[PDB]
Amino acid sequence: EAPAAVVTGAAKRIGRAIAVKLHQTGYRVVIHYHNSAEAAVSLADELNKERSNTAVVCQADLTNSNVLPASCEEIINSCFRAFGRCDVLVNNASAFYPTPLVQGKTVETQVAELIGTNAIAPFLLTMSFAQRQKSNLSIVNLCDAMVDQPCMAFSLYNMGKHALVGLTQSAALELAPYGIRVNGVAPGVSLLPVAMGEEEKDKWRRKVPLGRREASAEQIADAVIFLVSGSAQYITGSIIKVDGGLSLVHA
Amino acid sequence: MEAPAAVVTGAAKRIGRAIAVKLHQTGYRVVIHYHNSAEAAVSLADELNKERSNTAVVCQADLTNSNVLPASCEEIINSCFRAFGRCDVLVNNASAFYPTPLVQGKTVETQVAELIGTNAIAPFLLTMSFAQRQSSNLSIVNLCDAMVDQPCMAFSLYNMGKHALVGLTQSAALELAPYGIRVNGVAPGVSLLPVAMGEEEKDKWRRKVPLGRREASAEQIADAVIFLVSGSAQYITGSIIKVDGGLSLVHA
Amino acid sequence: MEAPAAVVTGAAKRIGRAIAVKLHQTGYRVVIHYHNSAEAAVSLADELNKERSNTAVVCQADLTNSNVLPASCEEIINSCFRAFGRCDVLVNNASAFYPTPLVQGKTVETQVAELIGTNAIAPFLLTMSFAQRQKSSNLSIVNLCDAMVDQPCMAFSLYNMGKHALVGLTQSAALELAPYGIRVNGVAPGVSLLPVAMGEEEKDKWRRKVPLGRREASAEQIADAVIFLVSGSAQYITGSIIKVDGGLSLVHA
Amino acid sequence: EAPAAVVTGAAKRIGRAIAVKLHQTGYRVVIHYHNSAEAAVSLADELNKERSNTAVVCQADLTNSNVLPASCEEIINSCFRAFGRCDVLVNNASAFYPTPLVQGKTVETQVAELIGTNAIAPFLLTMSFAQRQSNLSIVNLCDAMVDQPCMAFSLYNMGKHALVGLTQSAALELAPYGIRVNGVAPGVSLLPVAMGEEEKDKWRRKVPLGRREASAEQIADAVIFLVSGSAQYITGSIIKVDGGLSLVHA
Ligand SMILES: NC(=O)c1ccc[n+]([C@@H]2O[C@H](COP(=O)([O-])OP(=O)(O)OC[C@H]3O[C@@H](n4cnc5c(N)ncnc54)[C@H](OP(=O)(O)O)[C@@H]3O)[C@@H](O)[C@H]2O)c1
Ligand SMILES: NC(=O)c1ccc[n+]([C@@H]2O[C@H](COP(=O)([O-])OP(=O)(O)OC[C@H]3O[C@@H](n4cnc5c(N)ncnc54)[C@H](OP(=O)(O)O)[C@@H]3O)[C@@H](O)[C@H]2O)c1
Ligand SMILES: NC(=O)c1ccc[n+]([C@@H]2O[C@H](COP(=O)([O-])OP(=O)(O)OC[C@H]3O[C@@H](n4cnc5c(N)ncnc54)[C@H](OP(=O)(O)O)[C@@H]3O)[C@@H](O)[C@H]2O)c1
Ligand SMILES: NC(=O)c1ccc[n+]([C@@H]2O[C@H](COP(=O)([O-])OP(=O)(O)OC[C@H]3O[C@@H](n4cnc5c(N)ncnc54)[C@H](OP(=O)(O)O)[C@@H]3O)[C@@H](O)[C@H]2O)c1
Ligand SMILES: Nc1nc2ccc(SC(F)(F)F)cc2s1
Ligand SMILES: Nc1nc2ccc(SC(F)(F)F)cc2s1
Ligand SMILES: Nc1nc2ccc(SC(F)(F)F)cc2s1
Ligand SMILES: Nc1nc2ccc(SC(F)(F)F)cc2s1
Repeated sequence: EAPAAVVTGAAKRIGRAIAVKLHQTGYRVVIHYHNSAEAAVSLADELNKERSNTAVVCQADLTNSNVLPASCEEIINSCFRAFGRCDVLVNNASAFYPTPLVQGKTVETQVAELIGTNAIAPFLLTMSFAQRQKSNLSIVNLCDAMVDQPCMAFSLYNMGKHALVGLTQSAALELAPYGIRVNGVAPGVSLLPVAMGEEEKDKWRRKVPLGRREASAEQIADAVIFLVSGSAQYITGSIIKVDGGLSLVHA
Repeated sequence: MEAPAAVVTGAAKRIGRAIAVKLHQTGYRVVIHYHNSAEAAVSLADELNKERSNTAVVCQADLTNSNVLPASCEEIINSCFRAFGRCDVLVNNASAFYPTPLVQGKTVETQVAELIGTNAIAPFLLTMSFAQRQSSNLSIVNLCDAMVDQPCMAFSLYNMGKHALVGLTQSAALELAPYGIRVNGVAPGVSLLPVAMGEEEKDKWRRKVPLGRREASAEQIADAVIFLVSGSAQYITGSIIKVDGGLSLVHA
Repeated sequence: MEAPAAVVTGAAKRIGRAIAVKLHQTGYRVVIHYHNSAEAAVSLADELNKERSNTAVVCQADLTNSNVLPASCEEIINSCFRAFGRCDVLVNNASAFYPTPLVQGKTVETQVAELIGTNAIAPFLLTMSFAQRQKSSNLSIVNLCDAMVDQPCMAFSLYNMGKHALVGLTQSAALELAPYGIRVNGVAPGVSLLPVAMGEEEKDKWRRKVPLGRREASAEQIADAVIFLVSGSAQYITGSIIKVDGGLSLVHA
Repeated sequence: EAPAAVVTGAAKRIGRAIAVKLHQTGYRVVIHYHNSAEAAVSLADELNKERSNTAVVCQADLTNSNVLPASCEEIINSCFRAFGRCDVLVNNASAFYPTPLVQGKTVETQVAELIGTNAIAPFLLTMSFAQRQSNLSIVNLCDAMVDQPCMAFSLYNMGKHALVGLTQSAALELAPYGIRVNGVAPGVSLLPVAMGEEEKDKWRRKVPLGRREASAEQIADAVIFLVSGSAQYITGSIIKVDGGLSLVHA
């Protein structure tokens, strides 16, 4: 029987490339999405045309609130309802926008989005994933290779991604006895934000030593595929940078 | 109005009390923030005001994450400006610490609001308030944890909160540097052990520490805070000083 | 000449042997570098050449630091171009590992030459020789690092200095060689094959500390991360070190 | 009664500032130098004019070689001969120049100089300090930028990473003897004499806190803290003194 994976924020960009590649490797996939319902259903349709009954969608807002734990329970439950099993969780969904310390949404909305999506939802998904266990079980967290050299005015985003490093280590430690590995993939610059102009995109591109270009979504997905694979069966608590050398470049 | 002034969160007992005492001894006026420890906070302010009149005030606030945390953090900073006319130093010391197992009577969302609210979100909001309200020597010191990469079993949310606080330390150092506000951390290993911890378990930890097989005093933690706020650290920002007796170098 | 070629140092036994086997399985021709283990090196080359003729050679060299180490490292890279007409991958695996207490029959200058030469200087000189030779391709270097260098064994200062220096080489060489398309990465085992000396009970002390399975990594599990880093699946990865340590480095004292 | 300190490469720049501030704190000092004989004797004269019999100079080459161990033993012995004790070792001397991987010193000389001064000599000085043994400690001058290194400085960067390794390993091993071992990691402090003014300003503009390099005295302040009674539970720590430079992305 084919294993099953949940990918959060899988309708577009990097999470889509991860779900496509897990699907190409033989997984059945839950395509989680928040707002991108058309893109989500479309991808599931494509994957189901390739092999029948192998993809479902699941809608959830991963903002922090008193119902986030139930929404995280439901995402995991949807994998067991569809596939009877849940072998892999990829924490990919993320909010990303500036929160300047010196002066739009209220500050507690910014905290709920940037800490909720980037850190607390991964924690609750990890709890739900682990508790539902009755094989090569793992979790991969999408981290950020530049968290020690952050973008100016992104403190809450940075705080959430440092927290996700902490979860990666703490959950690896705690879930090792259950045979669940927990690792991360840390892109530098990959698919640039859609709102970004080409000129600004090129400023970032020119900083990358290996090829002066951003990672493709497939290149990020390749490292996720490695970490879920049997070739990573002794790896837990590791974060693999996939950044073309960007984090080595001084100011 | 010539003496500088400091806010210390969770200043009634243990490490925050030692910090407040040592800043006061260095010549600071101090705000002693407390949540539940009113009697101890006031007892410390009485002690400091006897030494030097009108140099210590108390400020009550809960630092749990909520819709009101922003107002509570604004009020802590405001209380320093009201009392003393200025606020030179913020010490983010208050902290919740307890296990949160992944495989399982506070709701999980309450555990979040305390372990992430109190240890990371409150420092972030206090930082925004402190910065907004600004030969000055302005700085923030965050109480971090030297064992963040080799954490205690079943302490995920606490670990998450202390990693978030490293992220705040670095991001705020970068962004506030133009304002001349330095932002640094002090990372204890084992210092005063939790009051709830058993004696045998305390000794198990002390035996691990390379440097003298004992925990740090609160005053040893405070000494690193005093260095970082001083004129001898005026080029230091974004730095976290471990004060752990070598504990974090010891393999399993 | 369509098959790529790889140099693996210290490849006669244990982890380097497993790396040379997996690279060969992947379609690489291999130079099996050895120092003292000639019989084991030759035996591996004969096994590999039985599988596919003319795909494995051995190369003997001492990688201790000295006046002649630069010429030795140049000769190891040259051996790969003479055997196979190309050198696509260098794996810096050879290593000396023994205690060097700070407080009290090798002299300390011999200890320095062996521990810093094998773990750090020889990798640097091999890296220089590999790059100088390179002026469809997927050129990369993988350095065998150590996941425990921040929580080191007592009295191993020179060993730990050499492995920290190797992290620095991995980063500096990644940045400097990225314009030539040469990626430079590391694999950091925690406990893998335990040193031949140790008795089952002492091996068992270390095994019991590993969260993931309470056992050491096989040599092949370490090799698997090397295979990933040299592969087309890692073509944007440079300057990275992959721990393969079962969670050991997360475990407090 | 006054404690004594060895500072390597103490004739000029940051090591000089460290020697001065230790002396101002009450220490007797060995001013180690290699080539800067006039500047070393001149500083010793200035310190002894302030307090007689409190400064000596000691000449040694800290390039790696089969005689480096004897030179490092001699530097520690010079402190005991002058002052009868040695409480503090500051590993400050350092070669710094590029060593490109792709192409008038031989590569074997560049390895001996950059790995010997930045790493091997500190190790042997540590061994000699420990063996010859109050608030004993060693401070290693590290580099805040070693994970974001200058292009073509691989051997320098290898030496400074090795010095982090030594700081940790010796802190662990010497803790039972009460010897603390810590580091201070400048970002940009006093820029190299040979560097042109235009390049100096390029580096200054990158520093978030003040858009200026650290003074030698600001670096020495962090050394004074780590040797002080206010750092008695600190060992294996490296303090960055870099004005935020290491936080700044490309
Ligand atoms: N892209 C890069 O250069 C880069 C660099 C470093 C790290 N990363 C990390 O790599 C991962 C993938 O990057 P990306 O560029 O593909 O991410 P992205 O496009 O910014 O976000 C991916 C998805 O996250 C989901 N999301 C956002 N807010 C949400 C909420 N409140 N609830 C539920 N879902 C939410 C969205 O789903 P809907 O569209 O369905 O609403 C969005 O499409 C992220 O974790 C990111 O931080 C990326
Ligand atoms: N003790 C150690 O060995 C050690 C080790 C590593 C790191 N640290 C760090 O060092 C710092 C000080 O440690 P410590 O042992 O002195 O801390 P602690 O005793 O656990 O807590 C300090 C104070 O924090 C306040 N606090 C807790 N929850 C709060 C909430 N919801 N709102 C407002 N205040 C709250 C409490 O004040 P009230 O009493 O007024 O309610 C408490 O007295 C902490 O940040 C800690 O994580 C300590
Ligand atoms: N095994 C582990 O648990 C572990 C843990 C952490 C890191 N690592 C790292 O992973 C790599 C492989 O580990 P391993 O256990 O397989 O290594 P190993 O057996 O200790 O050493 C590998 C080979 O290194 C060669 N070597 C030693 N000194 C040499 C010199 N002076 N000149 C030339 N070659 C020399 C020897 O070759 P000859 O036999 O031909 O003389 C030896 O067989 C090493 O870099 C090690 O530091 C291993
Ligand atoms: N300046 C900065 O911006 C900066 C930045 C990062 C880290 N650091 C570190 O901080 C420390 C002090 O910096 P600095 O700029 O003051 O250093 P420096 O001026 O470059 O060097 C200090 C002294 O080291 C001695 N030295 C060099 N080669 C030697 C050899 N073969 N044998 C013995 N001594 C030798 C020289 O002594 P003589 O003059 O007597 O020959 C030299 O004056 C160094 O460890 C450096 O790596 C400095
Ligand atoms: N959720 C998301 N996180 C990031 C982080 C960095 C980047 S690349 C950039 F914008 F240059 F920093 C894009 C995204 S989208
Ligand atoms: N708020 C607090 N945080 C910590 C972290 C560690 C410790 S020492 C211990 F408990 F051994 F890990 C005590 C406290 S109290
Ligand atoms: N060359 C070598 N390096 C190491 C490092 C660790 C280990 S595992 C051990 F010994 F438990 F630390 C074996 C070796 S063999
Ligand atoms: N021995 C020495 N090491 C360094 C490291 C950096 C610097 S600052 C510079 F050069 F901008 F990198 C000067 C020196 S002098």
